[PDB]
Amino acid sequence: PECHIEAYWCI
Amino acid sequence: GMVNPTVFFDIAVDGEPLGRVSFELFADKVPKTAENFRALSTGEKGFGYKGSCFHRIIPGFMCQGGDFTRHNGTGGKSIYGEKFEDENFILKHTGPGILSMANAGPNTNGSQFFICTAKTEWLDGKHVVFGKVKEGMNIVEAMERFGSRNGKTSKKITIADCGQLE
Ligand SMILES: *CC(=O)Nc1ccc(NC(=O)C*)cc1
Ligand SMILES: [N]
Repeated sequence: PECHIEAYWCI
Repeated sequence: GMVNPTVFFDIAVDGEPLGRVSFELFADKVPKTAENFRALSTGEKGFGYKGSCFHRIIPGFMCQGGDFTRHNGTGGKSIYGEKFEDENFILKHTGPGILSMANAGPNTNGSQFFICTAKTEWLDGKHVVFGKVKEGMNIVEAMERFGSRNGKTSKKITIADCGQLE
């Protein structure tokens, strides 16, 4: 996974 | 008396020169991560950032690049192998210009990186901050205008040249 994209997506 | 390295990217839009972005690298705070980016900018290990593109650009978020191996945004490798541990999380994502490492979990740092165009505090503790835009932030702002909401770029945003200034 791309953790900073997934963080952006969750936010 | 020991000075943080300064590196530059000459950005090109479909081969057209756009402008220079220079970065301070916080070797004082994260020596291993700063050295990875420094040497990938010089190519002095036989490989690095030159010619690679910014493959994901999300306005209001960041400009991502660093995959110089497959170029599709899944590749890239560090100077230590293919991945190296999270050095530390001392420095924070404080605002635009912050230079941070992309990863796929803890201790999966490669060569992919992103330049923040906003404050991203929700990335603290998961992605290692190692540098900051010194000059040319107006050039990063122009790169942002070629991005989209899923990161797809409308033109080829490439690192036409890169190296070390200090
Ligand atoms: C790789 C990784 O850490 N991904 C990830 C998934 C979900 C979230 N969720 C929120 O931030 C609410 C963050 C990171
Ligand atoms: N989000």
